[PDB]
Amino acid sequence: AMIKRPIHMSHDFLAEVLDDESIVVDATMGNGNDTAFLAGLSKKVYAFDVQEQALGKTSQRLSDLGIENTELILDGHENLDHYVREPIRAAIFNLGYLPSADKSKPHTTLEAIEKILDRLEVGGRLAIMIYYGHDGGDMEKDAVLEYVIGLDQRVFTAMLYQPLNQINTPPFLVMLEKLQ
Amino acid sequence: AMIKRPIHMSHDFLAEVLDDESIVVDATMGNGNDTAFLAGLSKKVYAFDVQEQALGKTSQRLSDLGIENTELILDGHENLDHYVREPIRAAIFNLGKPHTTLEAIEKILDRLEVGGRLAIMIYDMEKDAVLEYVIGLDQRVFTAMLYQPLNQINTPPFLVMLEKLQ
Repeated sequence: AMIKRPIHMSHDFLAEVLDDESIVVDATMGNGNDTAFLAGLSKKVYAFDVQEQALGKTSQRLSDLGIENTELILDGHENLDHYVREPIRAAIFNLGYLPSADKSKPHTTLEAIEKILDRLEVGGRLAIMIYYGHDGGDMEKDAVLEYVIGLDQRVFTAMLYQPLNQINTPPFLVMLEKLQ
Repeated sequence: AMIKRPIHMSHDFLAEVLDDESIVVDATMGNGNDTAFLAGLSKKVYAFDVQEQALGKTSQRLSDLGIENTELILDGHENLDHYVREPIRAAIFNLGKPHTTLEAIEKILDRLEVGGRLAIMIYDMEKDAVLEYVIGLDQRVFTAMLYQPLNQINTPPFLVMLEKLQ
C-alpha cells in the first residue's frame, strides 16, 4: 500500500483488466520481468525481443518459475500482427528515448504501438514505461508522447504518471485505455 | 474499475491510508465534494474556506448526508495550525494568493504522519510556485508523483500526490 513506483503502477494498471481468458503482449521481453509477472494473471503472453540472449535468460527464468503459458518470439515488435491473431487485453513496452521525428515512416516502435492500439479490446490497456537514463532525453521532443497526445480523447484515455522530485531522472509511465 | 480521472485517483490515494482513527485536512472546502467523501472514511475532517456561502452549502450537504464528524472553519488555510492539533493522516488541496497557498502546504507536510498523504489537485504564478516547491522536496523525505491527462484538448485538472516517508 506504498505510493507506487511507475513500474508497480504499470503492473497494477494492467492486472486490473486481466482474467484467465486474457491475451497479453509483452512488446519488450528483455530479462522477462513483465512476462514473468503477467503470465500468471492471463491466458497467454506473447513476448518479443531482438536478442537471442534475452530469450535464453527469460526461458530458463520462466522455466524455474514453472510458467508455461507464454510464446517467446525472436522478432521485432512491429511484426506483432503476424503472430498474435487474438484480441488483446493488455500490452506493455519498456522504452528508452525516442526523439520525435524531424518534420523536415514512423519509428518501428510507434508502428508496434499503433498496431497494439488497433488490436486492443474495448476496456483493454497499454502501459508504456519510458526511461531516458544516462543517455538523456527530452519530454518535449518525445515521439511516443507526441503520438499519445495526438490520440482522440473519445477513443482513448491517456495518462502520465511520473516522479516529480527525484534527483536522477527516473522512468515515467504512459497509461492508455481503449474507450470504443 | 475505470481508468481514473485525477479526482478519482486523489480520492482513492487518500482512502488507501485512512481509517476511523484518522484526522483529515481539507484546505479548500468549496462546495464540499472532498469533505463529504473523506468524512465517511475518517475520524474527523477539518475543512477550511474563506467564503460564507461555501460553509452554508457544505453544512446543508453534510447534514443531508447525516455526516457529523467535521469541523467547518471560516478562515485562511495558512492558519490551519491553530485549529488542528492532531497529527494529519490525509490532506487535500484544490488549486484554481501564492504566499498563503505555500504556507498552507508546508504547514500540512510538516504535520503529516509518516505514511501520511497530501493530494494537490491543480486546475499562472500560483501553480508554477507550488510545482517548483514540490519538485524541490527531498526525495528521502517525500515521494512526489504527477498524474496528468495527456490527450485531452481542453487543458484539464491534474494531480500531485505526496507521501511522507520519515
